[PDB]
Amino acid sequence: VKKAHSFRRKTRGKLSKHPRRRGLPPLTRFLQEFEVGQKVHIVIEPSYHKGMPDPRFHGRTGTVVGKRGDAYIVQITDGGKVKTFFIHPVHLRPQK
Amino acid sequence: AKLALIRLRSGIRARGEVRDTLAMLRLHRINHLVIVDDTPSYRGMIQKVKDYITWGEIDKETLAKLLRKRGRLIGNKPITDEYVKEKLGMTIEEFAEKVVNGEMKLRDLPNIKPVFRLHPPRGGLKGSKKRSFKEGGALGYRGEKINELIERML
RNA sequence: GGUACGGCGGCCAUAGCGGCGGGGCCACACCCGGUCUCGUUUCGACCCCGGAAGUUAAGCCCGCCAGCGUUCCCGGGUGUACUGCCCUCCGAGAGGGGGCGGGAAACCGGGAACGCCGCCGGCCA
RNA sequence: GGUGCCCUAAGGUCGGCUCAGGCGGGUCUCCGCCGUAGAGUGCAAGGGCAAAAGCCGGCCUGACUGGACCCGUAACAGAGGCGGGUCCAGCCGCGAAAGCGUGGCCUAGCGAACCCCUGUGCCUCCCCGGUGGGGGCCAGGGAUGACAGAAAAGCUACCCUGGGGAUAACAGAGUCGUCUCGGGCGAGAGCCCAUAUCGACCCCGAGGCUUGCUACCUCGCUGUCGGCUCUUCCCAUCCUGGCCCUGCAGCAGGGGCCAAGGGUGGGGGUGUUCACCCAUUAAAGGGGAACGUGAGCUGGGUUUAGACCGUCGUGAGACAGGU
RNA sequence: CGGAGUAGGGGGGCGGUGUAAGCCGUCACCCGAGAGGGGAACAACCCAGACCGGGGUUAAGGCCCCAAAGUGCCGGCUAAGUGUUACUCCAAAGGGUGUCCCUGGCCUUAGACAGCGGCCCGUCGAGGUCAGGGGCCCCGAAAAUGGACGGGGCUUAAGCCGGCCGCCGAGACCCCGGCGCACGGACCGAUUGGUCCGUGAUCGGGUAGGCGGGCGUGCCGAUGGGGCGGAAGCCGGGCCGUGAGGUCCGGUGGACCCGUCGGUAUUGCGGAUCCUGCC
RNA sequence: GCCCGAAAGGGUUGACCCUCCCCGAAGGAAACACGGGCGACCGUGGAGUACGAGGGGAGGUGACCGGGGUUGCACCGUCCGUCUUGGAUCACGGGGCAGGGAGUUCACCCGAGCGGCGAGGUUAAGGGGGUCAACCCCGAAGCCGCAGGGAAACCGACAGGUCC
Repeated sequence: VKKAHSFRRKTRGKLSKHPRRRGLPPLTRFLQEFEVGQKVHIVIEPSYHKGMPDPRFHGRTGTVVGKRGDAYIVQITDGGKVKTFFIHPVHLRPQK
Repeated sequence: AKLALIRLRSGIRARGEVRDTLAMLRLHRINHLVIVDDTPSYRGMIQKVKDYITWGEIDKETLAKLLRKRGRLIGNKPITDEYVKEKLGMTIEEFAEKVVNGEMKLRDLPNIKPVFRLHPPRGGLKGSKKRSFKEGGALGYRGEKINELIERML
């Protein structure tokens, strides 16, 4: 029996949280700042359901290209296609 | 230190990444030899193709004989004492003494080819193409004992 | 310069639970009362309002402790289990072995560990 | 394992407060305490959540309008319809403020073209201008569950065509659960005595003579069962030759070893193979050969076309049911 | 921007299901679409990727005869023709004073059997006895036409274990010559180009399919030629050409034919249970 | 090995064969002399010698050579077309020869290899002339293009401002 893809499919470990985080993250993440050309990691915080992209791209690295609202625009490479996301900065993490 | 690498086995029945690594290392055919610098980046590639080559450390004398006999230029023209004494202010033994220790690279001689194409070995490979050289075959790391093999293939 | 004071914070258990000894001009508390600002499906017990008669007993502050929990290091367990590539290696077969590379978890013994770092004050001189 | 729904609150915000379970009191909802959530969340599973995303309340209706861009279904790598997300502007709610609010904490609860209905305010109907009525743009709705969407019941044994070993019945190959023939161990039974004989429960196998499973060869090669005729082979031996143990006195029986030279027949009902029965006999063994053998016979059975009965069916008709 | 083909896949390794055979997927190494050398023969197991003529050294593996090269060397085991099987194609649980070895206890100048008599002396006086672990072989072990280590045959092997030394053996690798291709350059052209030079360890297998250049057949417009001193056609032969094919010699025959340039087409056959005619 | 062999192929300006020398790629011995190993054998010297594909030259002998027909020996080799994962197949087509025998034509659309004119390009039906189905001149009706947006009413743009 086949099964389409959907947001929360096979997310039992990827979107599970360690039993010792369990609540809000520290507030040094909602207020992260980023510049253009800055490379970022896509790492999802399961407690915040706003600005969360498809978990398909959990663990990938992209580049910032702009800003819309309180969200940042991110480009990733998927094979040879470019894909653009609007992500809240609690789901992101700077390189180095 | 400088490393010598000889290819022994074919790529039919081999994975697709080993063939590409070998192409990068310029080992396209069998009984073909390449000299290389000892570095982690090169050790990684040798580790990947450990099962189709032999390798070791080369010596001044053996590289001199190699250059004289099996060294070629562009056009498959041989290498000569006059050519070297002209393009560089030394002869072939000195050239090799340098290469194997630093102070110079092979490509410092113009129109030199980075591939030495050898003759099959006299008395043959005295072991199995299927085992390593430490357990009784032909492949893998052999140290100062790659020079005997080069001289047999020369 | 001094403080057995304080407010806002960062890392978020090496900070936690439990246990003990000591301290109180200035400051935080516990306290007396509440008509009014406020309200308790019923009580100034909770919260809000004005003072201090009293004391440090509690919270706060200084110091320590390895009983439980967490984290890091040293030796063992052990180069054990599992594993990537190659093999005209073993074996009736199931499954195992060799070479080149990576490499645990439990458990045992021994250490450290009962929080670290910022900005601003207030008062004594 | 679940959805083809429910909700004016179970939807938005503001404030206050903490759960299940147990211990200790009081009798058959009351006070205190321990309690990382072991409860609850509108509905499955998973995930998330404690000064809360749970419970108690107060005020509201962002379950709105006009429009952009991007992710998924559908990775890499094409898309109609649907779904989600980040925003600009407008009008508003809650709140002291910051801030939040484009339905339900996240992931299910649904649907093209054409046609019709409703809403809104504008464009148009053959020389011109009016009235009635028609056509168009925009938005919402009525359905296709075979859910990227035909308006729709059956017999063929009188059957036809085009094709298929891409696909069965039949023999072959493969395999061996089943099948036939065996073994290890020693519980226990045998007056007592584990092995004369029997050998449980459990464990290990051979063969390819039953039956199944699969679908590798063959869809016009031949499609078949039994019988008669004729030749040959295996041994896991029924008699005939030779031996060993016995719970072998003799006559016999039981169990085992070698041995495949010869033999293994006649009849009754049934299409039968096998099975059953009679009278004899030294004994009246079991299997293979394309289930040996239709360019060797026969033709009883089985699978055409005719007809009868019983059941089933409105009927045409069917029956691996009989004649 | 244009032209396709492909919508039955299979060996081998990994996973789910299944008594298993098989079924469903995944990986991208091979067959399909891949010659040659070996496995007795084998689609996919080993070596190895192929223009043409020649020379030499190796790989896989092999060296008693078949059959090219060892009746090879050292040490040890097997007596069962076991075996002589990398994989394709090959039997167990349970057992064995069969033999060769490791280990650890107890005994010993009188031990472990015997014999002479009542635990014992002497007696023949030197190695015994108990357990556990391994290697090879044996029992367990029965089929149908007449037989299969590939066969003959092999027993201090021509078998197995552990090691060693020399030879044979591909189209692989080295060398010599020749052809073509791709890239670049020069010169040269009445038109898609031609002659030469350099480079190629990193060019030289091919089904479906796509692209480039050439051979051949009939008619037209032009140009240049041949023929009764023998055209076309037919037979047998020589030379050139990778080749499609061209041209000459001899014979037969008795009137028409070819070349170059450009155009045109009922333009090339081994097959259709093809059609006609003949045998 | 036997047989044909005139010409068109070579050859008496000398065929086949014979011997002699020089150069010589990759490669490459042996006898023999000394020593190492229980031994099969190896090391040093002999020796990069003798030889070696081919490239040149100097001579003797004096008529075949290449080619063709058939056949002996040794090695190698399971036909052809076809679908199929898979063909020597116990899968289909296949007695022999000769002649015939299968991507054509129109109309629209998308593209290219060349050629003409060029903000314009192009003629159709037809008409006139001629040496009369070839040739020459006229004929722009219409179609495409130069301005697009919008269902419609209707409205109506940069012959160059900056950068890489």
